[PDB]
Amino acid sequence: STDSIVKASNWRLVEVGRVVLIKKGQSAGKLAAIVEIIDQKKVLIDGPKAGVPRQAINLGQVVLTPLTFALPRGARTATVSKKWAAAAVCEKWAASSWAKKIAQRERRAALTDFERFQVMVLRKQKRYTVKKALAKA
Amino acid sequence: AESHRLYVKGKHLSYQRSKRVNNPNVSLIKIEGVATPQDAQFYLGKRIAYVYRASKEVRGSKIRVMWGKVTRTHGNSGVVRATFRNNLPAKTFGASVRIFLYPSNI
Amino acid sequence: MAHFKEYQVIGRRLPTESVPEPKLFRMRIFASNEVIAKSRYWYFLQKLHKVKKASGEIVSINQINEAHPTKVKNFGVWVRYDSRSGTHNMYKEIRDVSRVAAVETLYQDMAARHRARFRSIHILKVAEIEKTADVKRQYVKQFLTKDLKFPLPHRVQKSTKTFSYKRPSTFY
Amino acid sequence: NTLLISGPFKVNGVPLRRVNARYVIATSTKVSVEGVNVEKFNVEYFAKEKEIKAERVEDQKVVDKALIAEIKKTPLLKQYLSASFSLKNGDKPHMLKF
Amino acid sequence: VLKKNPLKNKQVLLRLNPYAKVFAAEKLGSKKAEKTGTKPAAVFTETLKHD
Amino acid sequence: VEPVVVIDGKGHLVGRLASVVAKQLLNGQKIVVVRAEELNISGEFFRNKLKYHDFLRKATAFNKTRGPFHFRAPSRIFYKALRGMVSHKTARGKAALERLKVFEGIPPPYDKKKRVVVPQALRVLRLKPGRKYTTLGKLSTSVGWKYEDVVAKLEAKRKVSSAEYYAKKRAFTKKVASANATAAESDVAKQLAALGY
RNA sequence: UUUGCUCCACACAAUAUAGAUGGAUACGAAUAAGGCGUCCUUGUGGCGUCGCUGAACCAUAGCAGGCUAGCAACGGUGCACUUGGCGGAAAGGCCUUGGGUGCUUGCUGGCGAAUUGCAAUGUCAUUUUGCGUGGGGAUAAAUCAUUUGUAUACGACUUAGA
RNA sequence: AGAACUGGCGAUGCGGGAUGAACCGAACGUAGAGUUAAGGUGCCGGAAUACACGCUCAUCAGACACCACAAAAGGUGUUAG
RNA sequence: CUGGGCCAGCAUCAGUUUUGGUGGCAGGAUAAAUCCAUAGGAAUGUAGCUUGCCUCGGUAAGUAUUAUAGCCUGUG
Ligand SMILES: [Mg+2]
Ligand SMILES: [Mg+2]
Ligand SMILES: [Mg+2]
Ligand SMILES: [Mg+2]
Ligand SMILES: [Mg+2]
Ligand SMILES: [Mg+2]
Ligand SMILES: [Mg+2]
Ligand SMILES: [Mg+2]
Ligand SMILES: [Mg+2]
Ligand SMILES: [Mg+2]
Ligand SMILES: [Mg+2]
Ligand SMILES: [Mg+2]
Ligand SMILES: [Mg+2]
Ligand SMILES: [Mg+2]
Ligand SMILES: [Mg+2]
Ligand SMILES: [Mg+2]
Ligand SMILES: [Mg+2]
Ligand SMILES: [Mg+2]
Ligand SMILES: [Mg+2]
Ligand SMILES: [Mg+2]
Ligand SMILES: [Mg+2]
Ligand SMILES: [Mg+2]
Ligand SMILES: [Mg+2]
Ligand SMILES: [Mg+2]
Repeated sequence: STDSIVKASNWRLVEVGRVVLIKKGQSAGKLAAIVEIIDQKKVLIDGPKAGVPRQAINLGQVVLTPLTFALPRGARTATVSKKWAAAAVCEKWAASSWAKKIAQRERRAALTDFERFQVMVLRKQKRYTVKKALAKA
Repeated sequence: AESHRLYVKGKHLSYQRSKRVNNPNVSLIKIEGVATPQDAQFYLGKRIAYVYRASKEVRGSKIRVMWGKVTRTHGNSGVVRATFRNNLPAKTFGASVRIFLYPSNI
Repeated sequence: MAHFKEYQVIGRRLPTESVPEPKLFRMRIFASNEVIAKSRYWYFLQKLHKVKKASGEIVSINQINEAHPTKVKNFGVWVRYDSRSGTHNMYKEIRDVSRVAAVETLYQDMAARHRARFRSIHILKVAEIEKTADVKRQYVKQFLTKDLKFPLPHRVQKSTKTFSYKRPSTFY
Repeated sequence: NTLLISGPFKVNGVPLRRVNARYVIATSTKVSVEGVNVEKFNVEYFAKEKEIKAERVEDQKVVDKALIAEIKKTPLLKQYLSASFSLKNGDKPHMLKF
Repeated sequence: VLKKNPLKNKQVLLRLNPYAKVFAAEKLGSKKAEKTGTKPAAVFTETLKHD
Repeated sequence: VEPVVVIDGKGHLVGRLASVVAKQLLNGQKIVVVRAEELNISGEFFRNKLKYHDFLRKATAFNKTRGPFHFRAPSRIFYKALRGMVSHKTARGKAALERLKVFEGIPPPYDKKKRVVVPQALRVLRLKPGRKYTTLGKLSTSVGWKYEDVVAKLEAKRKVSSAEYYAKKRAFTKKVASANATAAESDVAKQLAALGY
């Protein structure tokens, strides 16, 4: 090469409007927005659309998503809802392998015995037609 | 049907005990798949078996069973307590054990 | 002394025929239940006025819920405490959402650094530093910059099961 | 207190039988039982009074053919009944819906 | 011969104290309170929120 | 849950890993530990070199033969930390310890079998960044171990082999994907999708 | 010394077992970074994607899994063979070639099951060890004693004797 | 060595302090089920490698009352004041 | 072969207990908030406007208190 090469780790930052997935507690599994930064270990989050109440939360029980929308710092609940909506954050969440797997995981866990049986069969069905493919080239 | 098993796999860990005194009359079982007491509530009352081999045949059989049921949860991590008709042999700490899905309320 | 609640405690001297209607005195008190609150009210009163509870009565005890409990605030905290060898006054700041929140880290922070248990600490005044840049203690000024953003290097996901079939990554 | 069970016999070999509720997992699948007689079966039917009565055998077919009739309206239900249940590596009963 | 505890087994709960029948019947283990719009004087809130 | 669990003890902290293993045995899970020489210990090398030397200076005065036995290899150092946490003087103790094998490098039966890690004993996870630490194999030749280079040599040789194994395997799973694709988007596919599969 | 002895098959009577009951599922390396895919100048390279756990992947339906008839594939898999290779850290195992054979739940049919009576009681795993057969096989030494003195309290050590 | 009041040991096992007359908890007929005390819950070892904010890096760290000791004096280590 | 004797499973209960789900009420600043109306203000100053810089995209300083973001405090 003859450029200067510098790969810099590209972390999810905690920043107003960083949107976060809640790890533990009554609002588990739900998304909220980071509204303001209390300190290095604590932020203010609000999750209007998904029904998670504007609160001080320890950063440890939340995991930063890669999403971010535009939000003024320390915005009351209302304009979060306005802003979040505007930005179509749910829409972008749902589209991710992250959001999708969670769905899969829950779907799987919802199956009847009879449904598990059916998966087994169809999976057998697909198998057969794969192995042959795996032998024509 | 490679699988024929209608039970959850258990290990026999200990008698109930303090640091220096054990109660042979209760066994501490560790049910595979059970992390928390909340889970272990599922299995309470359900019958356990320890299955061992012998030399003398009895019911035309060289295999025997000691029976008992899961009775209450133990601690914070899904270990559960159990009493058996007789009392497990203590050589069996770390042996496998069997927890069936009956009595059922499913 | 734990999960804190803040209390108004209003009390007075017992009435005398000579002095019916004595003067009423108030404190803000941080305690976990109301018994310790009332008990604290006397502790202090006894040191300011000439009064013990056997010669006085407590008129009211009301919890003071934070007014704006979701607004992040910069707090001024003045403290008087006992070290092993002296007793001292001490100002420090705390950024949090409520007074009740703040006092709790205050109480922990005094133990962490100056090894001061709850008993050996008097909370002088606590107050919302109105105009930022009245904040003086850097370790709060640090969080006040425009568009403050920072990463959390070296993520350490806790594990649910004791064996793992993959070497973990710490990537946030 | 028992439960009348049928199999059905021609699907998995199990007869019209008695069974205790406390040794049974109640799955969340159901077949219509509207076309099925069933009112002749009681305790005294099963009463200990080898060989098999012709009644038992003929009753079987009567009840079965209706159930088998209803089972076939839904795919893979007929097979599901013939397969045996066994827990697999990684099944945790206290989680599974059934 | 055997102590029975009225806090269970309604029979001995009703043996002692008949009024339990009606107590239950009229609920009143709940029972809504009345209603009053009596607001607190200014000085009460001044001092409360005072420094 | 497995019959035998094989632990690549690389980047793990001696006593924590020791601890989980001692329990895993007492409950009847067969365990083999491998690559015991890339085991870590918290605190800088000198301290642990010093700590070991304490261990060394302990010997039955009238007969050093019966004295505490100072085993110098990483496996054996690690086996010390483990025995210490098992009641090895009882039959139950011995039985547990008979479910355990520890190796330096990864010898032939295991070299082609999957190893696992133990996150609650992983140095990188547990230790705070910046905090200094010690490598076992290096601690061992320091205090006498004779086979650090012989193992590294057999390890580099295993590593060539294992990576061509992996190159070939990775090339095969490529195929099954490019075999799959055809049915990845099939009608049965869609039906399985409806079920989380 | 009269019986023997050795390997492989499948065959009984004992005997033991720290504890089978779908599968121990193979890069290495970093973690203030990486995996995978793809292209290339094969590099500290360019683009794309993934994590947020194995809540995976694989396998799993049939008298503890029977009998029976077909279509569609040319696949899957088990067994005993066979062509090449590789593996010495304890390699005692791994990939690969060619048919043969059973099974195939990829699909469509014809039968069977009960009465073990409403759970007890149910699949038999692998160690040794003795005997039995049918085949292939191989046909010695050590000690006592006697002797040497490079040895020695006695044992032991070291020599020697067809 | 020697007095004061009380509670103990002696005469007394049980649970905790590894250990131990005297500490802590609690005093004892034969037992079942529950709950706790003092003390504990990485592994030995029954019980969260639990949650939370700080503090600390020791080429002699430190780790729990009775208790199995450390002082004057110093440090541009680092923290808060 | 049936009775006993003993053991066991289920069902309905009695005593002791442990662990879940769920309904209705009471109180407080008749919670505090969010939310809504409104008065007022500010800056870690949103839009405009002003001047140098520009790649005429944008940008900087300064002005400017809702505007082309919003926040705070009082009362209701
Ligand atoms: Mg990163
Ligand atoms: Mg116990
Ligand atoms: Mg069938
Ligand atoms: Mg360590
Ligand atoms: Mg011991
Ligand atoms: Mg990448
Ligand atoms: Mg990785
Ligand atoms: Mg690249
Ligand atoms: Mg996988
Ligand atoms: Mg059979
Ligand atoms: Mg080996
Ligand atoms: Mg049973
Ligand atoms: Mg001589
Ligand atoms: Mg005493
Ligand atoms: Mg005496
Ligand atoms: Mg005593
Ligand atoms: Mg001690
Ligand atoms: Mg020990
Ligand atoms: Mg334990
Ligand atoms: Mg740990
Ligand atoms: Mg002291
Ligand atoms: Mg200092
Ligand atoms: Mg009851
Ligand atoms: Mg508004």
